[PDB]
Amino acid sequence: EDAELLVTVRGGRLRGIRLKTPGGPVSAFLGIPFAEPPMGPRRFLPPEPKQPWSGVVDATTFQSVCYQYVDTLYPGFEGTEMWNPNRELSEDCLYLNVWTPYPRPTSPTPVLVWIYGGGFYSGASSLDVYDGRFLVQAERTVLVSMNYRVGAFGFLALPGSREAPGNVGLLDQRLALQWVQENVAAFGGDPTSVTLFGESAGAASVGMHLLSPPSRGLFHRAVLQSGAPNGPWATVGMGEARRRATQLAHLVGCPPNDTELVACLRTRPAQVLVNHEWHVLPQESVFRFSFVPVVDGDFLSDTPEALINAGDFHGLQVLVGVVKDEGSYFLVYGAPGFSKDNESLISRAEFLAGVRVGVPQVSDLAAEAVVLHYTDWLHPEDPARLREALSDVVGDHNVVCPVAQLAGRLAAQGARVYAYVFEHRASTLSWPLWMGVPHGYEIEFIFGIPLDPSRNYTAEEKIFAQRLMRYWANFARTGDPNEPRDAPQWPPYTAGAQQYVSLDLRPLEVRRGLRAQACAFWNRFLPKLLSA
Amino acid sequence: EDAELLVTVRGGRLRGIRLKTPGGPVSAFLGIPFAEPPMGPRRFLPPEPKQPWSGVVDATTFQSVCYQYVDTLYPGFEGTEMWNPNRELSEDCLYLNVWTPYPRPTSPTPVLVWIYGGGFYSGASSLDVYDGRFLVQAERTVLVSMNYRVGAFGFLALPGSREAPGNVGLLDQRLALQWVQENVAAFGGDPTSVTLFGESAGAASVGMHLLSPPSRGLFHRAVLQSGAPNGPWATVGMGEARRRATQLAHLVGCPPGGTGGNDTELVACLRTRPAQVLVNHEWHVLPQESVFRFSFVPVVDGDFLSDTPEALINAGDFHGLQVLVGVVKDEGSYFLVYGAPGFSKDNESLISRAEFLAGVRVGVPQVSDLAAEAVVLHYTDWLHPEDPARLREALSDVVGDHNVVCPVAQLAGRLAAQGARVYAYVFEHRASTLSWPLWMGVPHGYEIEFIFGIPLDPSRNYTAEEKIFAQRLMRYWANFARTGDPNEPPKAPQWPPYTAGAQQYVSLDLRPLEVRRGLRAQACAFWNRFLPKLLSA
Ligand SMILES: *[C@@H]1O[C@H](CO[C@@H]2O[C@@H](C)[C@@H](O)[C@@H](O)[C@@H]2O)[C@@H](O[C@@H]2O[C@H](CO)[C@@H](O)[C@H](O)[C@H]2NC(C)=O)[C@H](O)[C@H]1NC(C)=O
Ligand SMILES: *[C@@H]1O[C@H](CO[C@@H]2O[C@@H](C)[C@@H](O)[C@@H](O)[C@@H]2O)[C@@H](O[C@@H]2O[C@H](CO)[C@@H](O)[C@H](O)[C@H]2NC(C)=O)[C@H](O)[C@H]1NC(C)=O
Ligand SMILES: Cc1cccc2c3c(ccc12)C1=C(C(=O)C3=O)[C@@H](C)CO1
Ligand SMILES: Cc1cccc2c3c(ccc12)C1=C(C(=O)C3=O)[C@@H](C)CO1
Ligand SMILES: *[C@@H]1O[C@H](CO)[C@@H](O)[C@H](O)[C@H]1NC(C)=O
Repeated sequence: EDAELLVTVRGGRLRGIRLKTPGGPVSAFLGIPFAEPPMGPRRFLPPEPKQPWSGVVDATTFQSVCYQYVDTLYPGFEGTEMWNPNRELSEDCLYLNVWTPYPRPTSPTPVLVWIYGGGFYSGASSLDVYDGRFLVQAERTVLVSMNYRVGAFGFLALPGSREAPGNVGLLDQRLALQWVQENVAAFGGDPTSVTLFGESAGAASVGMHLLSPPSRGLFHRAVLQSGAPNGPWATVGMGEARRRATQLAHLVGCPPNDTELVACLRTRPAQVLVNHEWHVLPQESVFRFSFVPVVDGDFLSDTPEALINAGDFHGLQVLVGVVKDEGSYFLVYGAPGFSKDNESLISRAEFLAGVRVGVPQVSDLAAEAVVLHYTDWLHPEDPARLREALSDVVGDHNVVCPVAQLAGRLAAQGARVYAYVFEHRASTLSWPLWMGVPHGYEIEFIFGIPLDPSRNYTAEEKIFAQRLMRYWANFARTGDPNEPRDAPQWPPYTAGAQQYVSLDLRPLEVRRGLRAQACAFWNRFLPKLLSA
Repeated sequence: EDAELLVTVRGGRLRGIRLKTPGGPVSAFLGIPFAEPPMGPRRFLPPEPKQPWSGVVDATTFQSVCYQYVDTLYPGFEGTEMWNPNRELSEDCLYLNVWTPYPRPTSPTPVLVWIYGGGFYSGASSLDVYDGRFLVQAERTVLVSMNYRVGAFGFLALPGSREAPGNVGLLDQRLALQWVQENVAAFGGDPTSVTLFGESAGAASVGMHLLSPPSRGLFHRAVLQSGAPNGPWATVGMGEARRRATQLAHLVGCPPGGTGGNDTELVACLRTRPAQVLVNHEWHVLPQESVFRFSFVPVVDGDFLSDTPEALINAGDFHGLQVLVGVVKDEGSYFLVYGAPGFSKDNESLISRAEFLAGVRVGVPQVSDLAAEAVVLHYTDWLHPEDPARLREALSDVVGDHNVVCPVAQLAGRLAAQGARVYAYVFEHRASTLSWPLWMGVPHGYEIEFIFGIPLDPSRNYTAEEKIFAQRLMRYWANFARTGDPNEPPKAPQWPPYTAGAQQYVSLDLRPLEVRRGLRAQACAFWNRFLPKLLSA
């Protein structure tokens, strides 16, 4: 028996597993229960803390994926399958994982806490691309990741109701953060040095914890990769959340009053709610998800935009960034003329129809403004430019401009902010060349996946992954990603100078402006238009 | 008596003068009466044709400048005084001018008819910069210019009234064009080949004649320099014109103890005021402090213009028409010193962000806060939002694009798509003699002297290159007048037609023609396609 793999936490005893990496071993505790199973009468309810157990929990393998939609766009294709559930689905899914150096650290080690993305409707901490073994070995941090409920199970809301208050997936995440406060020291982690990091909806989640006082006391620093709590897809108002929940109930034959509606929903098999969840959206769109965090005054006391404007962010350091081509991946899910299997050289008519798919639920006047700004009026009908332009529309509106607005406001209100654009397209990418560096494709580099010999990355890619892991861990340790002067240095982003760095195989290059002209449109003008 | 200097026109006999030009002699008939003097009871009324006379009228010097405002921004300064009246002011001003080769052409010669600009409130055919002698000598065309009423006298309108129906200054121009049809042959001119040209409000006027069927039959080609009839300053609606006329009447005491009332009585009272008294108040009836807005301009009242120029252009079939159109490099700069905060010809006008924002409201007057925010969005560099030189240039672009470039671009694109052959230019040479500061670039009005061949005047101190440049331009303009195509009937760089898709235009400067694409296409998409939709909602 190996004592390094036996840990006692508040609820009881656990047995972990020793993992190999090319750099040496790591200890892992996978599938640690942190809540009571949120099922039966507990579906839609806030998570309850896991009650203490006798005996030893086997923490040697990932637990179930929270019940969710499974993508079917391209069955068996690596680029989509890599995001799909890779363990069995269950509502019994509130488990978390801890990776630590081997042997266990005996002094307090900085903690990275990963929150997966997936539009709040999908994702799992067990995905291969989130394997924490390389970051932990290389950079000697403790890494924690949790599953949280998604889709209707995590975000269905009848606002005001006790039976389905909404935001329970964010409470699962908060409960995991509390568990980290109470137990991470037993693994060698320092609960006073916790850095949250997340991508996409995971990044939106990180932002929401920043903006919610009861979460804010549970961590110290934040990293938001390709996502922000102020993204137009990341929250829904109370009225529309009620509308969607009510429609879902109808679609699944409920009722046979909030209490009655929820009671009926609780009788339905999980897969039945999943089968209808896309259909409660108000229109056909890309980058919109039915069940997302609701602004109801509780978890979020106001919209993230308002909270961001009102906040004093002295004492916060935050690392934020985007990939080179944020919009491209979403276009194959509904923009007319798009496919991963051709060049997607669309026509002007397709472009104009695509603007309403990618900028859903705005007035005709707003759409015309989008078309004005994203048309090259010297080449209004050129298909390659139209393809790139619609990618820009979707990527700017949903990711780049919300991230830029968060970055500028936080910096202006006291935070120290570092910004990047990730510009390396992986040698192993399975999506077509036209998509460039798509959403999600920096993650495997941050997690050091190229170091895995069984995969096919180049030697240059391994060095690049090592560089990125070092920036991320430097940031978690000190609030500053920089290595000692040599360089160039990564300067802080500020509302005026707007400096960020390119992350690519080449050394850091400093640039100015996160699509400043386009983001002035989305961040400054378009809301005034929508308001009048 | 010299037979070359004697001509009989329908009204009677004329005597003209022989003018010397650096290239040789020209015949000039200056100050030919073409209407009855529009004064006393004829003030505000359409022009009446000139009654025939016995004996010989001496057409031997320019007649009076139509009564108008006189600029006082920079007293004595060449750059402003060159546009000010250079003959006595009078309401008795409806005379035109004919220049013809000496000896008179023996076969019918193409005619150019010049219409001056000046915002419909100013201008005169007598200004030195419109001297027709060089063009006639160099290119052997006949040149005609006319005075037309301006300000209140030409454009005060009480729509529906017979006593001040509006647009009478446009009717003055039209009567002159009819005179050309009836009489130009007596001077050796070909009435079947008349090309109108004009700059600024004169260019807007040309376009209004294009769009008004009774004028359209009086000429065959058109040139629009730095102006268009669809310009936002160029026309006013019936209600706003009535409001302006009524407020002007009120400011000078008409009617006594009241506002508005019976139109006959209102106008009768206005007709008793001294001309200068109307002039002293004409700027005060505008709805706000602005630049590039003028109180009394053509009114869209269903008569001269049956619909807005914008709509007439969109609806028109322009097959059979050739047009030449263009802009100078810095259309906006000249207007800024007339009211944009922080601007002066006497410093660098390096304005602050706050002055830029205030200037946007002065330069894009009478739009919603939302429309103004859209302008600020499109004209701010969000990487350099407070940089004074960029702000100075951006406000110049705002004013020039909104008032001149984008209206010309829209007219050019619509006419081309609807049948016309169109040629477009940007004029990019700053005159060696220009007296405005360097920051203003090539300002509004500063191509005219080259088109008229003014650098060929010895008493002026233009360079030899500039004389050669002037000769080139006169050649393009007269080629266009003769053939509907400015290109030379070889190994010379060719000027391609402008079309809605390719949007090709040429750069006019000392260097040879360079072909470029797009008349500020991104900016003009904003002004022409989007901003109107915004204003409607
Ligand atoms: C590029 O492909 C899209 C998507 O099409 C699918 O994938 C192709 C590789 C091929 O297998 C097609 O038959 C598939 O339909 C094409 O857009 C579609 O066009 C078809 C008609 O040809 C229409 O029935 C679908 O509804 C369209 N789908 C969408 C999402 O618009 C597009 O035409 C292709 N571009 C080309 C060929 O230039
Ligand atoms: C640039 O000049 C403008 C215009 O001012 C006039 O011209 C100057 C050259 C000088 O002769 C001034 O005395 C003239 O008033 C300046 O704008 C003005 O500022 C004064 C007070 O400083 C104010 O009373 C006027 O209203 C302003 N005029 C405007 C706003 O049109 C401007 O400040 C000058 N820029 C400098 C000096 O950097
Ligand atoms: C089934 C369905 C309907 C409408 C939109 C969908 C979408 C996805 C998957 C299934 C969808 C989908 C994305 C979308 O933007 C999207 O709109 C990406 C987040 C990848 O999976
Ligand atoms: C007296 C007065 C008030 C308001 C605006 C005026 C303006 C000019 C002259 C006098 C003005 C004036 C121009 C304007 O744009 C302008 O707004 C240019 C056309 C040159 O003369
Ligand atoms: C206006 O007053 C004059 C003054 O006599 C009169 O002749 C005219 O008919 C009046 N018109 C109207 C419409 O009242």
